Amino acid sequence: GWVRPDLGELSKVTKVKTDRPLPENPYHSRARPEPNPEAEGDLKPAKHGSRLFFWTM
Amino acid sequence: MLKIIIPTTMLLPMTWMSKHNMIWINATVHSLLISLISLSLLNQLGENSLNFSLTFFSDSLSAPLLVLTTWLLPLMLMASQSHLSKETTTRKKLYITMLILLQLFLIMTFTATELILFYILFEATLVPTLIIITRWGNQTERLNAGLYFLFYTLAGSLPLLVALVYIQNTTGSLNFLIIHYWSHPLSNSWSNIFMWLACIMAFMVKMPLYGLHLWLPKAHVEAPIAGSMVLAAVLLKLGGYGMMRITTILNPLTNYMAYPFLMLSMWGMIMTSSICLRQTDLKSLIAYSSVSHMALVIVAIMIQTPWSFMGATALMIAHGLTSSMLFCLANTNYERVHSRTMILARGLQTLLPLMATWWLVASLTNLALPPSINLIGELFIITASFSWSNITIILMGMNMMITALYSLYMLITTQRGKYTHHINNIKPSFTRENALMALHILPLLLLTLNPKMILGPLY
Ligand SMILES: CCCCCCCCCCCCCCCCC[C@@H](O)O[C@H](CO[C@H](O)CCCCCCCCCCCCCCC)COP(=O)(O)OCC[N+](C)(C)C
Ligand SMILES: CCCCCCCC/C=C\CCCCCCCC(=O)O[C@H](COC(=O)CCCCCCC/C=C/CCCCCCCC)COP(=O)(O)OCCN
Repeated sequence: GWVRPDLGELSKVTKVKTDRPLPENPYHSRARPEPNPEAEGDLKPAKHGSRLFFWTM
Repeated sequence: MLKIIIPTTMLLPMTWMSKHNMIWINATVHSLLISLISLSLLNQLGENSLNFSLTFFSDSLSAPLLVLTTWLLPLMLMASQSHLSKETTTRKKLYITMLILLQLFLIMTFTATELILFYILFEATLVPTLIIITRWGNQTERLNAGLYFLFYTLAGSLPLLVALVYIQNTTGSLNFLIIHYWSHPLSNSWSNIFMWLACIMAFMVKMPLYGLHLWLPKAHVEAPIAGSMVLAAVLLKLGGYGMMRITTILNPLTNYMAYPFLMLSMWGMIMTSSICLRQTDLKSLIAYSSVSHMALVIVAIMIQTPWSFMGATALMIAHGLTSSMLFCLANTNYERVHSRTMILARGLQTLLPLMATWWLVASLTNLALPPSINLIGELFIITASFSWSNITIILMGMNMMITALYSLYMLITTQRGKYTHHINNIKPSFTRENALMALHILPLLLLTLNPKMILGPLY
């Protein structure tokens, strides 16, 4: 009583019910290095300006 | 300080919008007014300074130099009026513009409170002088002269810039007040030795130091009269002012780094003075006498004592006035004779008696006759040197004698004897020339009445 599958049927993406636990680190990755501190705040004018040689602004 | 700077800047549009026949009158009048305004800087304190703003400050070392700078401009205009008669209006305005720009650069340089600012203006003074020498100079040697005047200067000052920025990366500041208050000793090290040399050589080359002085006779004999006046009276003193300012960070290295220069000066003042004994050019003789006086100033600055600094300041002012007067007298002869050779025009006391009186007074002042401020500076320097070492008197004494000799030599060759027979174009002296000599000589004899004005900050 076997019925041949039709066109476009064997290329379907199906779903599988398995009891095998999902691997948590299949890539065996190490710990990622922590990012840079990411400073944030309100901008204030530069103290005494550019401070380049004799320029007062 | 802007009450002096802004009118000096306004001199330029006033010059350029003036009528074709009124440039000299307006320039002279307003330069005299600026000099009168700058006279107010002489009110100094025994305390720190006149710190006007963050950019400019004045001292009793800077005030007399500023007054001399502002006073020299009208005299230069009067001296230049004669030989620039046949020149187009635009080129006369360009000449006056060069003089004004030089005065502005000098004014700012003396009052600058930052070493880098001082360096920038100290170099900016070169361009107007070079243009004046190589454009309105008379002989073909002027081009070569200009080259010398440039490269010598730059060869000394490019290392200084390096040292300066290095200092600002170590102390954190180049402001002179902070530099003075936060001074630290210089340890005896090769790096410190080369830093000392970099900080010193740029000011040595512009005094000029003996052996580095070859540019000065060329530049002074090839320049026009106003160029000679400003070169001898003001531009030489830039090195003295710079060395006076910068020696505060060079101790105690100066205790033994000064030996090669001191010798080079103490012997050098002899040589140049003796050179004046055998000279066939008036301007060359006056330039070599300037070299001798500046050698004495170098000794005074290297000795680093209060009397030394007082004498150096007084001698700088006195030499400026005296050398400017001598150059003006030589030029007033040259414009009649067109030769610049001492033994051509002779016996001029018979033909021009009042000009002979001016010659006598100028020679007496250069000879350091008491109580002129020339002798005041010379005697203070000599006393400080005697305290430094009692043997120095010998060399100092010799110089004194030699100086008198050549001074009177210049007075006797040109003014006394018999007149040259074939020279028949010696016209009576104009009111302009007599007024020029009077305006040179009256301030000197007035200053002898209040010497404290020119004795510097250590008075
Ligand atoms: C040309 C017209 C004149 C121009 C201006 C001339 C002025 C510039 C002169 C330079 C000043 C002197 C420079 C160095 C002086 C330091 C003292 C030292 O030289 O003497 C001895 C040094 O011994 C020898 O001199 C070593 C150096 C020898 C090689 C240098 C060349 C010598 C002559 C070169 C002259 C060339 C000048 C022109 C260059 C173009 C001391 O022995 P020592 O205790 O161990 O060293 C002390 C220094 N420490 C503490 C840093 C270690
Ligand atoms: C009229 C012509 C005169 C020409 C100029 C003569 C003066 C020459 C002065 C030396 C030139 C270079 C000056 C250096 C600028 C100062 C900066 C400084 O002092 O830093 C020193 C650096 O000093 C040097 O490196 C100088 C080395 C010299 C290299 C250039 C040679 C130039 C010619 C030298 C001989 C001639 C000098 C005298 C000439 C006399 C006049 C002819 C310390 O360096 P660091 O490594 O950071 O500190 C050490 C601890 N880690």
